Amino acid sequence: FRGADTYSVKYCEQGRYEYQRYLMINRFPSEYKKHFLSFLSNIRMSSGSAT
Amino acid sequence: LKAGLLGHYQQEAFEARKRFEESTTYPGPIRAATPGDTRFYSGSLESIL
Amino acid sequence: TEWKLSPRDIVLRRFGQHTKPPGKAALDVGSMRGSVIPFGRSPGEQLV
Amino acid sequence: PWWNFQTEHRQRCVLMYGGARTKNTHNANHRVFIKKYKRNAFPNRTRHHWAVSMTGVLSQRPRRMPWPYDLTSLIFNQPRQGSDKIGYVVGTSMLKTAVVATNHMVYYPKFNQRVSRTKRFFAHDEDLACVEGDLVHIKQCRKISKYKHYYVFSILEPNVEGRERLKLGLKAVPPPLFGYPVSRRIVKLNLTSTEGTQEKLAAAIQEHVQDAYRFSGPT
Amino acid sequence: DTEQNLLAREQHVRSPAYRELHRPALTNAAMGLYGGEPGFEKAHRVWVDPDRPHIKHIYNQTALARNLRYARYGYFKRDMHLLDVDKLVRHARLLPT
Amino acid sequence: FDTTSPAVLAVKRALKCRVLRNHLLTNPHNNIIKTVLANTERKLNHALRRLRKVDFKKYWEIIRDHDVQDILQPPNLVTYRQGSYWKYDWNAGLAISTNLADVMDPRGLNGCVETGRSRSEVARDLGLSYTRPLHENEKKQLSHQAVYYERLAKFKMEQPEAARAMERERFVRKFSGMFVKMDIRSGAPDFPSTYRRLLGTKVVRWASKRHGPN
Amino acid sequence: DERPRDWTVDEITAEDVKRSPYKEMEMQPLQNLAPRYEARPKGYFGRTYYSGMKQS
Repeated sequence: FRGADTYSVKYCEQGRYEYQRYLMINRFPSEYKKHFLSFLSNIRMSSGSAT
Repeated sequence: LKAGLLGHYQQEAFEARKRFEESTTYPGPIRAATPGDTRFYSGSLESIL
Repeated sequence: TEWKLSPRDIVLRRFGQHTKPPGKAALDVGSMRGSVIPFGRSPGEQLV
Repeated sequence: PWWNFQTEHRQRCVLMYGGARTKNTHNANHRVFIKKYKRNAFPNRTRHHWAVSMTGVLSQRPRRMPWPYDLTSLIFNQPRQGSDKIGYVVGTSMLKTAVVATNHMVYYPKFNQRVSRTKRFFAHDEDLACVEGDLVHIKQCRKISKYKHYYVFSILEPNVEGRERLKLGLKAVPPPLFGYPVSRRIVKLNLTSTEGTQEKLAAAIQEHVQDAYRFSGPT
Repeated sequence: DTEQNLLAREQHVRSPAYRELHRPALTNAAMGLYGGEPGFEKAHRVWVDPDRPHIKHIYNQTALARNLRYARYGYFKRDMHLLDVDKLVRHARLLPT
Repeated sequence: FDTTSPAVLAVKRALKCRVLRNHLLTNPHNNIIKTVLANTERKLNHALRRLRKVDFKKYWEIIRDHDVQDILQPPNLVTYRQGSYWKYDWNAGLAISTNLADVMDPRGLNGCVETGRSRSEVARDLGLSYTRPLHENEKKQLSHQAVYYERLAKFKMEQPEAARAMERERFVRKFSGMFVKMDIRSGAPDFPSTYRRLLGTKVVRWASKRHGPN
Repeated sequence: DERPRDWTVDEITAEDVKRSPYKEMEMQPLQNLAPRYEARPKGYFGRTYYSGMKQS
C-alpha cells in the first residue's frame, strides 16, 4: 500500500514562509485593548535574574 | 435572511450612496467630538477594581 | 369616495373568504426518506 | 500518501489517552423493546413513547449539521461564530430590551439541502430607539441580564410606519388576532345575554361532567 | 340614561355565574397525572367573552386546537333562546341576510 | 397614460375589494366571489406593503384618508414572533428603500467600528436624541424610579426602629444562607438551565428548566 | 489632603504615586509585573503537524 508514492517538485523547491496567505483576523476592540496592554506590560518587564 | 438577494441589494447600496453624495451639499467640515466609553466589552464581567 | 373596509373582517375571514391551498407545495424535511444524489439514482433511463 | 483528517484525530487520541480505541464496540446486539403500560394509556400528554428512541445530539439520523455559509458570513467578518448578527425587531414590551429574530442555516447532507431556522435574542438599547420592524445589526457583549448578552450595534433600517404610528398615539404594530391557544379543546366564544348565562354554565359544567365520564370507558 | 346600562354590565361581570363560566384553563397539576387517564389528559372546555376576553389571542391557527371554523354562525343556532344578538352581529362568521 | 403605479394599483385593489365585499353582503351564497375576494385582499396587502416601502407619503395619505389604519397587520402571533412578517421586506427587495437623509439623521444610526460603541452611545457623544414616542406605561416606567427611592429614604429617616430591624433580618437571611459562597454554581446566570438534572430528583425550587429564549 | 496629587477628569489615580505628575517620567520599567509565556497549546500537541487544528 503506497510503497512508491512521490510528491510534487514544488514542495521541495519552495522558499520559507511563502505559503502563508494574508488573513485579516479581526477581533473585538476590548480584546484589542487587552492584548495591547498585555504586550505593553510584557515589553516593559525589568531586567532582573528572571528576564 | 435570504442571502441570494444580497448582491442586488449591494447594487442598491451603491445606487443610493452615489445618489446621496450628488444630492446633498456638504456645508463644511464638522468638528470631531470626543468619543465616550461603551459598556459592551466582550468576554466575561470585569471587577469594579 | 369612501372605503368601508374593516381589517378585522379580512383577518378573521368573515363572509367565508376561501383561499385555495397550493398543490403539494409543503416542502418539509421530515417526510423525505430518500438520499438525494446529483442526476438522481438512475439518470438516463430508456423505456424499451 | 496523503492521510485524511481521521489519521490526525487518531493521532490526537493516541497522544492524549495512550491508545486510539478499544475494539469490539458494535457487538450486533438485539435491543428489544418491552412495553409495560396499556394500549392508549401512556403517562404523557403529547409524546407517547412506544419504540426504541435513539439518544444523541449530533450522531442521530437523519443527520444535521450547522451550515456556516449564509448572509451573516458573507457580510460580517467575525472573530467567532455568532458574534455579529442581523435580524428584525419583533418585540419592545420590555425596557431597554429589543427582541431580535435572526436566522441561521442547518445542513442536511442526505437530502443535500440547507434550511433556515430562527432564533430570538434579547438585545439592549439605552435610548429606546428600536421600534418593532427595524432591520438591526446586533453584536455580542457581556452579560447584561439573565438573557441579555447582545446589544444593538446599528439600526440598518428603521420602521418609518411604526414611528409614525407611535407619533399618532397608536401602537407601532397593530396586534395580531391569532396566536397561541389555551388548550387542545376548541375554545368556543360564549355570546349570551345577562339572564341566559346560568343555563350556559349548566351546559358547560354538564359537558365537563361528560368529559370526566370518559374516564369510565365502556357503559 | 347610559349609567344604568353600564352598571348592569358591571354587575353582570362580577356575578359568580359569569366568573365560574369564564374560568381559565385547568393546569396539568390541577387535572392530575402526566397523562394516560382518559378525560384528565387535557384541560376542559374554555369559554371566552368576545368583548371582555380573559385570554389574549382568542383564535389560533394550530393543527389540532384550530377554532376559527367553530366561530361561524350555526354553532350559536343551538342556543337562540339564550343568545345575545348584539354580540352575534359583532362576533360571528358567515352571517346571512 | 399611467395605470401601474403602486399608489394607483393599491387603490384599484382596494376598490375591487370594496365591490366584492358589497356583492357578498347582499348575496353571501356566491362561492366564487369568496375566493376572488380572498385573492384580491392578499393582492391588496402586497400592493400596499410595497407602497409603504417605495413611497411612504402616499401610503400614509391613503391610510389616513380612508379610515383604514390597521390594514397592514400580522395575522398570527406565532409567525410574527419569529420575524416572518418582517421577512417580507427582505424577501421582496424592499429593505433599503427608505431614504435615511429625508426622514432621520443617519449619523446616530450607525455604531462605531473602531471604538466598539453602540448605536445609542454614538448619538450620545454627538448630542442627538433618538427615542420613540412612549406610551403612558413606558413613561410610568421611567418616572417612578425616583419615587420609590424617595419613599425608602423617607422611611429610613423617619422610622429608624423599623428600618433597623428590617435590615437586620435581611442581613441575617443573607449571611446564614447555604449558597453564599461564590462558586461556579452560584455564578451561573441561569441555574435551572445549566444545572437541569437536579431539578427533578434533587432541587424542588425550580419546576422547569426553560424561562427565556436560551 | 483629600484630593490626590494626580487628579484629572478621567479619574484615574494611583494610590502609591508619591510624586507630582509633571515630575514623573512618561514610560518606565515595570518591576511589579511578571513576564508570562503561553503554557496552553491550542491544537498542536505533539509528533506531526498535519493541520494544527487552527479553526478550533
